[PDB]
Amino acid sequence: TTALVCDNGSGLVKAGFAGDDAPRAVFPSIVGRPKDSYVGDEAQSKRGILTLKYPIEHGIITNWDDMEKIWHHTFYNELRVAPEEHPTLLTEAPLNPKANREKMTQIMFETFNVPAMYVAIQAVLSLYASGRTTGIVLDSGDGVTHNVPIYEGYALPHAIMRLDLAGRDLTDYLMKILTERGYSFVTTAEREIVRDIKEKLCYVALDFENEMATAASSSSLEKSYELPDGQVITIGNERFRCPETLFQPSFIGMESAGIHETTYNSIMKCDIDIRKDLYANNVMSGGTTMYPGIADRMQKEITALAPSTMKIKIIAPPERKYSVWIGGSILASLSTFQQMWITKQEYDEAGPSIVHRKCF
Ligand SMILES: CO[C@H]1CC2=CC(=O)O[C@@H]([C@H](C)[C@@H](OC)C[C@H](OC)/C=C/[C@H](C)[C@@H](O)C[C@@H](OC)/C=C/[C@H](C)[C@@H]([C@@H](C)[C@@H](OC)[C@@H](C)CCC(=O)[C@H](C)[C@@H](C/C=C/N(C)C=O)OC)OC(=O)/C=C\C=C(/C)C1)[C@H]2O
Ligand SMILES: Nc1ncnc2c1ncn2[C@@H]1O[C@H](COP(=O)(O)OP(=O)(O)OP(=O)(O)O)[C@@H](O)[C@H]1O
Ligand SMILES: [Ca+2]
Repeated sequence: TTALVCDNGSGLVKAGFAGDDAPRAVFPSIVGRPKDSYVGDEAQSKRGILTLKYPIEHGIITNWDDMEKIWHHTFYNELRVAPEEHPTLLTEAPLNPKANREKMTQIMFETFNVPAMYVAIQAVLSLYASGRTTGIVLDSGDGVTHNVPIYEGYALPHAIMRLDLAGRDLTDYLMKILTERGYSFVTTAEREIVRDIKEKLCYVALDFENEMATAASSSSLEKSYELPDGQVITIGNERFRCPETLFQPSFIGMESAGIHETTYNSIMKCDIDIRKDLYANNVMSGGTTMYPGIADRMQKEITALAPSTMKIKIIAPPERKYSVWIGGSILASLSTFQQMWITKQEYDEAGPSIVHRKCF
């Protein structure tokens, strides 16, 4: 019997079968109501005649009716499976409230009647996917960024840092700065286009000032992009100004430390004895870490903050868009994990609070 893995994200659901290389189903975490309801790709394409709901907000489920619709769509329409036949591994954000883990458990067992389930922390799975049980994860998605230090397989909750800046903020900022250049990116269709520009042409500069000076004095950094209707626009310093916001959040008026500083702060919250293990095992996870140049830049920035004798390694796997999912796939497949599933029987006897005893 094959386990399902469903990685529930603020922007995207990644779902598939444990053992697969990658999630079979990747679709927007959106529910539309005027059929009675629409989810994902279809909700997006039909958004004109629907009210859209975004039930996951900076990694936390906030609307359980809509989330039930997402999970229904995932099982029946995207994966074409009967939930009753499949143990299901779900993911959650670091520091997810206890009440949310219970609700997730109750819905899986009482609504979808799964035979077994488990809830795992997204950052922890990404670390596993990298081949490690010790390290510090920077997980940056569409809605939230976290730093999660993890030691011998378990997150250190008191050292976790949450930053409410992620990909959707970068897309919006790119819309703003392109509009400042003389283009017009304002509509919801235009947000989709700009997200595509972002994903194809943005990168992190090693030295922001130097890159701005190159863009000011030359066209060497410029790239062209054909809009749907064939109009060609040119992007120059916007390519690296957009992700620079990760390192300098005040560009969008956020009074927060950037991702190098949160990483450093998270390490410094940990026991001195393991700090060197964390510095040597910085793993990047999530779509918003996909920028070319980001690991080199992180290496530079962390080096400047850390002691001069410190060994620093930033690991940025090519598959890091899906490393949370991959981690869940390989966990659910593990022989030593089969005892860790919550069974339907255990739920039927103990109730939703079983999740606190068994998950983790
Ligand atoms: C087995 O298939 C792998 C991929 C792969 C595919 C392929 O086609 O080709 C094959 C290829 C031919 C290989 O064949 C086997 C050869 C390749 O040669 C270089 C080998 C690759 C390795 C897989 C390395 O990439 C990494 C490996 O190296 C030393 C690392 C292994 C570690 C030990 C594991 C663990 C991190 C991982 O085990 C599967 C996790 C899930 C362990 C989790 C635990 O032990 C936790 C602590 C406990 C308790 C739970 C705690 N929780 C939930 C806390 O929150 O779980 C029971 O980490 C892993 O296992 C990490 C990644 C595995 C992946 C992506 C799967 C191969 O490379
Ligand atoms: N190639 C890329 N370059 C830059 N950004 C990218 C790239 N690919 C995807 N992204 C961005 O990554 C985000 C989706 O990432 P991911 O699936 O990890 O987030 P999520 O799980 O939905 O959200 P969160 O983890 O914040 O809850 C989107 O903002 C998307 O535009
Ligand atoms: Ca995520």
